[PDB]
Amino acid sequence: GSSGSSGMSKKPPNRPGITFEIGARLEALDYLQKWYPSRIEKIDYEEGKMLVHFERWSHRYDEWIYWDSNRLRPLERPALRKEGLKDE
Repeated sequence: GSSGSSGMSKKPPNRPGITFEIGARLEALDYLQKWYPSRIEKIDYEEGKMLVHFERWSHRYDEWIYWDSNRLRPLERPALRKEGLKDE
């Protein structure tokens, strides 16, 4: 076996997709092992927990999820300055 999470685990390590930030849009793995969209309301670098909000749950349901839990995935990336978004 091999354990890491030593290189300043706190900060977001080399992750091609997910990015721990304020307002960032990503997905989180709920206790139901289900995948759903979410955002980062706040981030605690002193503790290591970030306030993430879930969309699924109709009623604005937010809960702090350790950014070092490794239970989040890189949600579909947006459109980079899409060419001529509209037509009209």
